[PDB]
Amino acid sequence: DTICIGYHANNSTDTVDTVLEKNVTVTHSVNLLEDSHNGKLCKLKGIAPLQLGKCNIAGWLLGNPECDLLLTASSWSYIVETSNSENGTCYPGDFIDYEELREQLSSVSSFEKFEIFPKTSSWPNHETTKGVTAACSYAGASSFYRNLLWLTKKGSSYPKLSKSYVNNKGKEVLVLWGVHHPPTGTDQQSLYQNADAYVSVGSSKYNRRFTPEIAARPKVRGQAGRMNYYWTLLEPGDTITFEATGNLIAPWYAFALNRGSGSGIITSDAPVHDCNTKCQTPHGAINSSLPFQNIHPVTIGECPKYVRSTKLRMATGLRNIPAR
Amino acid sequence: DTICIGYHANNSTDTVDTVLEKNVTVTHSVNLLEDSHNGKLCKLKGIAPLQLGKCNIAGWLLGNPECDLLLTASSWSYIVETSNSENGTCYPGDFIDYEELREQLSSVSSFEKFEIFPKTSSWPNHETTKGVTAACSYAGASSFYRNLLWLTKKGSSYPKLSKSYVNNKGKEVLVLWGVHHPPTGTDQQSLYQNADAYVSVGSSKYNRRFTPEIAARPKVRGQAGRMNYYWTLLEPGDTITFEATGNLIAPWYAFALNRGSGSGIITSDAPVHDCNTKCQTPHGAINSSLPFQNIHPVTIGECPKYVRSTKLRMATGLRNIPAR
Amino acid sequence: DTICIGYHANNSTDTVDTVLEKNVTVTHSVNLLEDSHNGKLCKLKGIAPLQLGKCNIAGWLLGNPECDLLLTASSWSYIVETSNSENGTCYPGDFIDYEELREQLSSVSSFEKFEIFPKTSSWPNHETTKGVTAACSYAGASSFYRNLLWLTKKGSSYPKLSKSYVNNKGKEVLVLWGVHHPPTGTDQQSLYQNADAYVSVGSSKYNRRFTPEIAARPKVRGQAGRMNYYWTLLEPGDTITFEATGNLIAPWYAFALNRGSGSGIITSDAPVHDCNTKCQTPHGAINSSLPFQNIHPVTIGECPKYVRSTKLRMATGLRNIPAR
Amino acid sequence: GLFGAIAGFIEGGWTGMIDGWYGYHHQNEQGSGYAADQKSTQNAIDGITNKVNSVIEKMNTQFTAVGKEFNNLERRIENLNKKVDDGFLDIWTYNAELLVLLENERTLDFHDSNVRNLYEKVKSQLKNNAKEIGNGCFEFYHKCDDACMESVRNGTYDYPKYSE
Amino acid sequence: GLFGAIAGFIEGGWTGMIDGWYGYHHQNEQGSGYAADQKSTQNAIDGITNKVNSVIEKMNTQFTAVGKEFNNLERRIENLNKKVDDGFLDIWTYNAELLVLLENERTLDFHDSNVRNLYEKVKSQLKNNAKEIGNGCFEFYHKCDDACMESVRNGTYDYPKYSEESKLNR
Amino acid sequence: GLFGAIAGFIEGGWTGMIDGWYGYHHQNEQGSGYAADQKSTQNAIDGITNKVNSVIEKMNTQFTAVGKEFNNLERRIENLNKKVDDGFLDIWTYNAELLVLLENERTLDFHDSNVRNLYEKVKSQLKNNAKEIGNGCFEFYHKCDDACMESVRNGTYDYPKYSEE
Ligand SMILES: *[C@@H]1O[C@H](CO)[C@@H](O[C@@H]2O[C@H](CO)[C@@H](O)[C@H](O)[C@H]2NC(C)=O)[C@H](O)[C@H]1NC(C)=O
Ligand SMILES: *[C@@H]1O[C@H](CO)[C@@H](O[C@@H]2O[C@H](CO)[C@@H](O)[C@H](O)[C@H]2NC(C)=O)[C@H](O)[C@H]1NC(C)=O
Ligand SMILES: *[C@@H]1O[C@H](CO)[C@@H](O[C@@H]2O[C@H](CO)[C@@H](O)[C@H](O)[C@H]2NC(C)=O)[C@H](O)[C@H]1NC(C)=O
Repeated sequence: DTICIGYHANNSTDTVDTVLEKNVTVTHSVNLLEDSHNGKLCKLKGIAPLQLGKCNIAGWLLGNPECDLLLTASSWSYIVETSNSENGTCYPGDFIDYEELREQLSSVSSFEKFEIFPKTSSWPNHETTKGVTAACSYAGASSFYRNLLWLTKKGSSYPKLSKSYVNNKGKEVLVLWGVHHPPTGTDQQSLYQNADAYVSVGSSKYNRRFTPEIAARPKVRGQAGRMNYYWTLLEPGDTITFEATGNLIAPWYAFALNRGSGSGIITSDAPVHDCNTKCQTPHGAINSSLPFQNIHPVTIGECPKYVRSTKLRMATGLRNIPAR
Repeated sequence: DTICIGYHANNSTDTVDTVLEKNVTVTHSVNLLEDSHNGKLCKLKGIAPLQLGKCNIAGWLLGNPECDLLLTASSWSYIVETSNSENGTCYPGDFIDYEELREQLSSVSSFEKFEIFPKTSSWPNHETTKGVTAACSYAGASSFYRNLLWLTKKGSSYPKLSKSYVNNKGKEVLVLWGVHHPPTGTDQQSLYQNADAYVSVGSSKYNRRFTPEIAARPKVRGQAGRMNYYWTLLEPGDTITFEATGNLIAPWYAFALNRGSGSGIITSDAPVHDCNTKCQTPHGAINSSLPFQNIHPVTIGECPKYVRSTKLRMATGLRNIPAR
Repeated sequence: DTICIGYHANNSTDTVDTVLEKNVTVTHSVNLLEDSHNGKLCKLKGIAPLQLGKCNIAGWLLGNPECDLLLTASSWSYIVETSNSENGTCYPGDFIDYEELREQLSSVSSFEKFEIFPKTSSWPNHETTKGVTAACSYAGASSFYRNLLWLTKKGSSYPKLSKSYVNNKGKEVLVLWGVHHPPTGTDQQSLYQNADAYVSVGSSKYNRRFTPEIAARPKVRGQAGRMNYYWTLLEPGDTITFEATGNLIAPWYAFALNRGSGSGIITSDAPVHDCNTKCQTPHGAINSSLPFQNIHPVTIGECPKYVRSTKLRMATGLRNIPAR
Repeated sequence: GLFGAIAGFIEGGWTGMIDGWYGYHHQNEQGSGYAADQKSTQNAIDGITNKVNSVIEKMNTQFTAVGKEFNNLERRIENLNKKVDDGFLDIWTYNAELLVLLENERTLDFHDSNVRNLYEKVKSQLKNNAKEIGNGCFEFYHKCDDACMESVRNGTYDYPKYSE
Repeated sequence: GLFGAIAGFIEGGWTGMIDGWYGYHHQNEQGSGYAADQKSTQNAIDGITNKVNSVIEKMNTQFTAVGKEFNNLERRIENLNKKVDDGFLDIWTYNAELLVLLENERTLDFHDSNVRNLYEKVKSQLKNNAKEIGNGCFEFYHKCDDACMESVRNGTYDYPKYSEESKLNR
Repeated sequence: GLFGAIAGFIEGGWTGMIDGWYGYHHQNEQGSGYAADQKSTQNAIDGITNKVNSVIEKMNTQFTAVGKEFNNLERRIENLNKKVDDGFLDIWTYNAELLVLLENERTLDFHDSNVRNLYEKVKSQLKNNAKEIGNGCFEFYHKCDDACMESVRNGTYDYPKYSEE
């Protein structure tokens, strides 16, 4: 009669590492590292992401002709640019505080586009047509931004213009506009008609006075002239007043914004699909409850802490010794 | 005859947590987490903090009429804003590099206020009165900043002004001025008699030209006009020059700064009391030598490392097993 | 007959620390903390660092008369400023985005200096001489930067000048220029001849127009006027155009840049020697494979992780007990 | 092993027993078989389960984390931002790996200890009524049946014995 | 217990022993009583004290730590700053808690080890002259008075001075 | 010790044994001498050598790490940047020291455990044929020769016995 004390074993081939010894076969163990994604960009809370396509934030918000599919967009879970998002600012020039504007869009869940200054009723004393360019061509013909209006002189006359807008939308109104800088003094007259023009813009927290920087520059997209893009969030109840004697790319359409955390902008070439997830990465979605993942640093939703590790297996059972 | 070996026990109910087991009652333990404060804002090194009250740094430094109690402030341990510090810039406009200025004030322990350009002796050729506004009202009547002086034309005449100051204080001087931007050319003339004005300001390390940005804007505190506020630290023995053909809100009073690390600005609604402490937080003071505290991230003086933990009790004695 | 189980012991006096006990003599231990340097500034990958000496980045790039030794410089492993690097901008003024330019020279392994606008063929209608100053004196005589050219009026005439350069270097070209700001309208005339002058610069991504800011300022190095320095990185194939009716300090020499990570700028007073290392610090070089070092935070090459530790000796052997 | 039981004075484990972590063999006149100890395997499971959950709680998950853009004159701010991201990534990667390595060491030694502690709970229950062979095996002196065996793996022996 | 001593083969603790962490209780013909072991209780105190002081030294204090303001066009810079604060708070909260959890384990297993080592130091002093009962108790074979008791909790037993044990051994 | 072997029931170490970490004495009718245990000493060396290498792998080296310049209106950015560098320095200095302190405790306890496990591998090999004196010493009952000794420090005893009460 005997009795022996011993321990468990099995066919498990799971190896873990310790500080003293590597590749130690154990009987049980949990994996802490998620490394399997979806390969697909999915919805979040049932709401689909916004594909920009061959367009970037600038193009979309400005109304670049190549970005007409996006005119419909009103709500999104997150915004997605790609490797080919190059259609942004078709007329050469600076987009002042562009990176900052993007940072703002990051906390926007949706907006309500609207005509802030109706093109066919806001400018009785100025040329509302003729404001097109080969740089912004559409369908083979010269065109322009869909959300902006390039004003010009009405038969050799450009009377000072004043035009205000009061915010009654009960939210922030994103107002964009531009100031044109001709190459020569000749073009300045042909366009505006006043050689010494100016553009002034004022709200409760915004006050700035732009003046034409006439100069000769290398042609970019066939333009020696430049166009500088500006913006501002108009607060609920606040007025914004435009004054100009020329060079004004007036706002046509605006955006009444809706805030919402948990949003953001990613760059991905992965395809969008009709699926739902609580975690999104540039490579794909993640359906897991593991503490870690080595897929991607960039994340949207509730995700596991990103880590460089290749393997994070922690032991739960004992050292495995079948000794058959 | 016999002899047994055993271990200590007592009525102690202190529990601690380990990795394998929770709520483990032990005989002895030390608490590493400080969670008790003072409820009061106290002195530091015997020096009381500076109460801004319904004023903020801007109001205090410019000399906003509502901030007259601070005119006596000379030395402080740390600066305190409240939830009602809304009295700063009373004439609407931008305070250029205001956040940076606050960053500077954080390492300032005290200063000596002084009259850099005496009102009734510096400007023989300009109007030194009349520089008042309803926006900066005081005692039911129109007034203006105490440390600033709004120069206007002297009877339809605004001669070019030039005024320099040399820093003989053996410290750095904080100089503040302003530039006024009227709503209309009519006002520009009424105020400056000089439709094409400029403001130039330069020391050994500062040089910047300001120009009137006349324009129509929404009224803020009944003002379609705007006022930008500027500042500079004048190094010991350095000169600062002011030239203007209009629009200059001239410096009246400056400040000779005294540097001192270990100071800062906090936001708190807790009351000031005649007590001392080596550690101050927005919630209150802390008299402790513990390595940690979960009271607040914002700290002044020598304080325990802040952490989110609710409990941090480490075991010193052994398991407690009375087994009565 | 007997047999005993025991352990090793030796004369080793190495001590280590544990959490329960300090200064515990052991038999064997490894040192993890490197604390021995070279006291010398050495080559990296066989290439020598660039000594700036009494000159800083600005002095070197502009061509301060005191930095003539650096004219030859073409390639470097890293850049070295000293405690006496004071010679940079010899004429008083601002170096726009200097800190950013420094950040750009950090990732530059070498460049090819070339004559972008040959002094003796580019300016047929302007005075290419006479553009010297006592502030920038060399050899007891008034001089000027080696890489810039001070254009002045040619006998009471300063015709509009236009001058472009197309980048054929298949690399980035760093172009520096300056804009002069005289003290009085008189000097403006003596120098340029046009009271209302301007300087315009335009490339594919750079557009900016400069106007003379005439005013009286505190004399620096004898100068009451100012001179602002600008720079831009001209992309391969892009063109840069200079237009002016005065006040232009035109580029003379430019730089064809060769990028290359792993480089940088350091402040050291340690001498340069003909040696080679894989790790460099301000204090000197390091030949070590330890994971840590307490010499210096600033590092160039492949170095041990910097730590504030004074001692990091890890135990390998057992507790040493000779008990003689 | 740290406690010299597993892979020690008990050279191997038993692929047989599949109802627990630790247990007994017992070869009787009525037959053989395997039997796992409820007492000790339960405590071990409650413990390991708890160690894992503790580690997971400490590692707070990661919400929305996107990148920022910088223009060409913001290269210092861009590199600062980059130094922060790579910085925290270095630290969390190091913590995560370092923690596992350490707790795995703690975990295997935890088992080793448990086997050891069980063997000596039995040894201090039998004493004279059995001798220690080698591989953690006790040879009975007083012949123990199936009813008697279950008293040992129960913590309730009775010690009525003889020769020897 | 990791060493099976505390809450192990010695099931309970003694509320009666109040002068130390580990000790003995003898029962004599002269009477009973408790007595703590200086040697082993002092070494534990020194070690634990040391452990705590080691912990505190590594967690250096916090000097003046105030927040920064940003304007409406420095939202990226404000969020970078916010990311760094929350970033460091996450790590330091982690370390502080994780460190205590680990060291609490190490500490309790430390006491366990101490009790075990004491018990086995006595067992190796007595050998034949006494028999192991169970709950860390030794029953004498040679009748040990108060004088002899102190010699054991002194590390100076005189074994060969006893073969009266051999007698009572049967 | 945590296992009470080193500096414990074996009060001291042998300066005489120079070919290993753990070993035997053995005093015979043929002579004395020392002898280190290959089996257990090698396993330790492999274990420790592995512990050290694991620490080094984890502490990734430091590439070009230079500082940045900021102008007088970039104090918030300069301090932010300074807060980051000192922040990371604090953490790594902490991890570095804290790691050594902990592992050193684990290493000394490792050796302790090893000596203990060896002693008791011998003890369970001999049983009756010898008696435990004190300082980790076994006194033989059946007189063992140099040829017999090498059978014990080999894990291959044979237990031919009789005793001597
Ligand atoms: C929309 O984006 C495309 C892609 O960048 C632009 O196409 C480029 O136009 C330039 C300017 O003439 C050409 O030199 C390139 O060769 C074109 N690239 C490709 C891939 O076609 C296009 O011009 C953009 N259109 C608008 C209105 O922005
Ligand atoms: C000082 O601050 C108070 C409180 O904000 C200001 O009072 C407000 O003024 C605005 C504009 O006139 C009113 O719309 C609010 O109703 C007022 N609030 C309160 C609580 O009174 C006050 O105008 C400021 N005064 C100065 C001189 O700066
Ligand atoms: C180069 O730098 C040196 C050091 O700053 C300059 O020398 C000083 O110039 C200042 C200002 O004129 C004088 O007050 C000091 O007396 C000078 N010190 C020394 C040691 O000479 C020098 O003027 C600079 N030269 C150039 C061309 O920039």
